Amino acid sequence: SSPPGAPSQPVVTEITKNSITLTWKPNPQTGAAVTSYVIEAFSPAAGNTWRTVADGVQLETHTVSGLQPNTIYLFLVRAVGAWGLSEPSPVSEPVRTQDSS
Amino acid sequence: DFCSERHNCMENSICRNLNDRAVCSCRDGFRALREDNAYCEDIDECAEGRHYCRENTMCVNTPGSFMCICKTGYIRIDDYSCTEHDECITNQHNCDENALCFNTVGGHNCVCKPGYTGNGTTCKAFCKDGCRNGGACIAANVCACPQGFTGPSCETDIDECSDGFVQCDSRANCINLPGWYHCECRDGYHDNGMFSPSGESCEDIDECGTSCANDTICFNLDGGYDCRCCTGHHHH
Ligand SMILES: *[C@@H]1O[C@H](CO[C@@H]2O[C@@H](C)[C@@H](O)[C@@H](O)[C@@H]2O)[C@@H](O[C@@H]2O[C@H](CO)[C@@H](O)[C@H](O)[C@H]2NC(C)=O)[C@H](O)[C@H]1NC(C)=O
Ligand SMILES: *[C@@H]1O[C@H](CO)[C@@H](O)[C@H](O)[C@H]1NC(C)=O
Ligand SMILES: [Ca+2]
Ligand SMILES: [Ca+2]
Ligand SMILES: [Ca+2]
Repeated sequence: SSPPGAPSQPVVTEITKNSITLTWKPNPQTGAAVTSYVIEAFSPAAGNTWRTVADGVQLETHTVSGLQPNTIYLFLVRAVGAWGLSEPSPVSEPVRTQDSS
Repeated sequence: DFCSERHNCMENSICRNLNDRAVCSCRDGFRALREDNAYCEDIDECAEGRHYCRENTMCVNTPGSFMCICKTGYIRIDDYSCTEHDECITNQHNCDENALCFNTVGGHNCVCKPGYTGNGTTCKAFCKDGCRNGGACIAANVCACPQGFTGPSCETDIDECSDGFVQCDSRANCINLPGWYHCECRDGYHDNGMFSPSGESCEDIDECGTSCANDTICFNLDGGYDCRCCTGHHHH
């Protein structure tokens, strides 16, 4: 009757000027059957809300594209079980997308 | 395209044209009701006990998805949660100048910007190659250097004898050193005062007091050491 546990802190792998790759691990104490993951992004230039950039993700890796050049982003991941969504993962370390020429 | 010919799939199911079959499957957000994925109903994410919407939200079920409205006095964090007070409005920040703030359920969180390190409340600039010779890392990959050095890591010495700068002239020579320079007296000169940042401290010595020749009157000069009666020398 409980949602899954919160995943681990996502890690940033591939950094371009328009996309970013995320890597996270599920919780050692997940507690409930996970069905998918939900990825949320954050940009101080955009606002004070977390945009949901990906849902239904089945692997523990995803490439968030369609981003903006030379902009700071942060990310977090939610697990999804039969009884709802988990607490957010620890927010990823801030990274800045590359610049053009 | 077998699904097009026969093996119909109900409106809530997606027909997947296959080679050896024509299999039905439901659309995302719908749950299969029959054995085969013929007719499927929307899942009710707002059902009793389901926590698809999290803290301080009200759930609204839609065909295939759901949405969460914030409770009236609350402000939104994300599509699934809201908090009571916007705890970091601009110009009042409880975080550092070079830090970020995002709202959390029950407060806020501070994280330092890229290129800085700390705990949000206090952030310090990080320099990858580091600063040297007593320099300071003021910004990300930017070192501030003491007066005598330069370079991206304060590793190059300033040549104060070739940069114009100090005209260590008169009775002294300019001698560069790592970080600074010396103003050392020329031959036949002594330092009068304790020291000086230029050649003004050096003074002529009595260049035959307590030399010359066995039989020679000794005279003084600005840098000279004169002996005459036989030797008639003229030193410097
Ligand atoms: C956040 O950190 C500050 C400063 O801590 C310093 O930075 C750390 C990364 C570590 O290197 C410590 O050893 C450093 O001392 C904490 O603040 C106090 O800050 C005042 C001046 O700003 C300083 O004189 C005190 O020594 C600091 N106290 C301690 C225990 O370091 C601050 O408390 C930290 N905040 C949180 C929430 O932990
Ligand atoms: C070195 O630092 C001096 C200031 O002390 C500055 O005038 C000079 O341009 C710097 N040169 C380089 C190459 O950083
Ligand atoms: Ca629904
Ligand atoms: Ca020098
Ligand atoms: Ca003399």
